[PDB]
Amino acid sequence: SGVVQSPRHIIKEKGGRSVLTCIPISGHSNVVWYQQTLGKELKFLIQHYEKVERDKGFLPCRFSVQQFDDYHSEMNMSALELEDSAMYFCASSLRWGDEQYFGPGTRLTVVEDLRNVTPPKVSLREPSKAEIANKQKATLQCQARGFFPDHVELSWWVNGKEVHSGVSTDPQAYKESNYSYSLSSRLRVSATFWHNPRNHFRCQVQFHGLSEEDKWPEGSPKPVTQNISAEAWGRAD
Amino acid sequence: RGYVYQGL
Amino acid sequence: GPHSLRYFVTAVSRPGLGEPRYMEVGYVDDTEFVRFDSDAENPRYEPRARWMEQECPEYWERETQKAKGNEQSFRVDLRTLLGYYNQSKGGSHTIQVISGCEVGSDGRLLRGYQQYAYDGQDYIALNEDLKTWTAADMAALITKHKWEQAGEAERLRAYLEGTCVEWLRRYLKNGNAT
Repeated sequence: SGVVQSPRHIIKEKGGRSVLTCIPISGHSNVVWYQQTLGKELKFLIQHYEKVERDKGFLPCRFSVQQFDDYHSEMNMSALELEDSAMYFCASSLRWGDEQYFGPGTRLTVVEDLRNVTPPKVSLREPSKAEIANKQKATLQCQARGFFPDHVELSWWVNGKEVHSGVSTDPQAYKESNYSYSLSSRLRVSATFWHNPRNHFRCQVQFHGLSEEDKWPEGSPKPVTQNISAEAWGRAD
Repeated sequence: RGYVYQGL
Repeated sequence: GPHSLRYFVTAVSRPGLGEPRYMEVGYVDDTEFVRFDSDAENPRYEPRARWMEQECPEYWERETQKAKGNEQSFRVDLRTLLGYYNQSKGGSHTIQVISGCEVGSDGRLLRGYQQYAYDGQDYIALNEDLKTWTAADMAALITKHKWEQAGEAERLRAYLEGTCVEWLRRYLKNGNAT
């Protein structure tokens, strides 16, 4: 019932190549590819109506797209450069000019060296004893650092349930070094809630790393896609 | 070149 | 803007006595260099400058196909705006669209524009931010809504920022004396 895009996240070495694919809504005949760079913007790339190109702009000659018999279109991307690291969206209107329906988008990051890909390090620190005594409002800081590239999605899980109320994750990852980023998020909890030793707090960080197809030189574990979390229980004092 | 005008 | 490339699009409607006279005219800087005209015995994109006379032969087929598509697209709009404004089906009308980009000495886009006009009065236009529309009346609010749900702003922006500048840079190279 919605536009499907795959894959959601890929890490490719500079000069490599990978294909992005997009399944439009059934019956839709107008597909259009948009690219959005890391700096907030939206760039029109290509428009294909009824299996043929209709309008083109900003689409490099290195990229080639084409519709198929089932109207699904794929984007061939070759000779990848670091500047190609961006998010690629796929809208599919029924007819040209009709309301378009976007897809989830594909997060492509082109890296110089695949060895620099490294999973994060997640650790959360309990609220300060000073603040809880004065404000009765505990703040739980979570620190995920040492990862590359910027393919993390942090979420909070209290009592086994994902919660959006009270959390305040940093908007962007802060790059510490050339090949290591760091993200911080803090969840506020009332002192009476945090002081209950029965409440389980968990800050998980989903990391989208190398694919299985991508070869890995041994001597170290492959930085495959994975979510690691640091948990802590409520404390009473 | 000229724009590919579509419906309005 | 030392160098600009514009396009004037006119779709004069005649309800009876035939079909709408449709034609496109372009000006590198302020000199006309290409032209289309529906009311020709065998209409084709024709050059109006010596430097355009030598252009690629496949270029003329690419643009002539595009015009006939725009001709059919504007034929539907003429009918649509009779339904928007609740106008009679037997009155002559005119849609004027001017599209163009002017670039400075540095070769980067100074300002891009696209001004629609129905029967002399401004209808809709693309703002200076190249992302938002500015509609002039209630019906233009309907068209503005369509282009927003359709994503026309991103498509048109990519034309003025990209396609228009590259081909203007290409036209000026042809234009200089061989």
